[PDB]
Amino acid sequence: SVYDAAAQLTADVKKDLRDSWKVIGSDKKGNGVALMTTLFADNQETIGYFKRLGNVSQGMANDKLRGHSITLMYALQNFIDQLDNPDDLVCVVEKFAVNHITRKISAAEFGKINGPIKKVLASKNFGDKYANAWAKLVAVVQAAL
Amino acid sequence: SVYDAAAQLTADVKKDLRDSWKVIGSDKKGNGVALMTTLFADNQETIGYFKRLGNVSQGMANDKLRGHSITLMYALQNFIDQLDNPDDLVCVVEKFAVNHITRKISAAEFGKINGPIKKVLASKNFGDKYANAWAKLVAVVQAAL
Ligand code: HEM
Ligand code: HEM
Repeated sequence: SVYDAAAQLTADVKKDLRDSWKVIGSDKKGNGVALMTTLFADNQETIGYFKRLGNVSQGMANDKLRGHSITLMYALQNFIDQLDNPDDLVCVVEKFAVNHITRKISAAEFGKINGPIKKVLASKNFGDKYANAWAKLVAVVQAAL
Repeated sequence: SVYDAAAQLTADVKKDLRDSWKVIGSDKKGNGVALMTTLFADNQETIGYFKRLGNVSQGMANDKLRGHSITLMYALQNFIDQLDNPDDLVCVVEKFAVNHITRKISAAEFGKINGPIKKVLASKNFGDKYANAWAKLVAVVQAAL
């Protein structure tokens, strides 16, 4: 249930999301590209979903991947801005869920982003506490898939 | 080229965009929904394209409509944040263009948003100079369609 998952975003979780986002969200291009390339490198079996982007091993040099990456960072921006209001967060979550459901992405496959998030956070000196906050957010999308 | 169109936006046009977005982009739910419902009122022929959103006449009450509208505002957020780097603006524009090409939305039909934008701007007392600036940004997307 997306509503019950949404309810798990307590005060403290909300705080850690915001605090960490101030750092990560400040370089959407660099951080968005790092997230995607870490996904591809650690979870080789997902690359086939992204045929439209072309040669993903090109990283920042691939225009489509750069376009994709920036845009994904605005989806995260979106979620962060909706934390005050659960009915609003849920509706945006459901919109992006649709984008993945049509590409045949399951909850389980969607959760493969947790690895890359924890890594990108760690590279910025945000630890397990923060990785765990982010898993709770990703879980809300999971509940929609 | 899109690059050409992007590259042409001047310091004055950029200033007008940023200034008006400071206001319009501060209420993404209210302003995005306003944009969409004005499109529907003025261009009833477009309603059919949005069948996934269900009964668009329900306004803010329609959760799918609200999610699409807030998300639309973040596409604009993205555009605005990329104005100083034509290379980055081009790659996000091309990403959004693909979303519309796939729904068979022509450059001319995309341009139907100018009306709703002019009205929303007007609502906050941004006049003709501001609507012309926004038509120039829209023209970047039309360059890709
Ligand atoms: C933090 C988690 C994620 C976010 C916020 C997110 C966000 C997005 C957004 C905004 C789009 C563009 C939607 C569209 O234009 O149709 C998208 C597309 C896509 N996503 Fe995700 N994504 C995430 C994780 C994942 C993961 C883990 C997978 C694969 C396991 C995945 C697979 C895809 C694919 C295949 C597409 C379409 C790419 C294309 O052909 O343009 N996403 N994602
Ligand atoms: C400022 C102008 C516009 C912006 C920034 C914008 C942005 C977006 C975004 C971000 C999406 C979601 C893409 C996806 O997830 O698949 C979308 C979808 C869509 N757009 Fe636009 N759009 C604009 C104008 C228009 C206009 C003028 C039309 C029609 C004449 C249109 C038709 C569509 C349709 C049919 C969809 C798919 C809706 C659905 O079934 O989910 N768009 N747009």
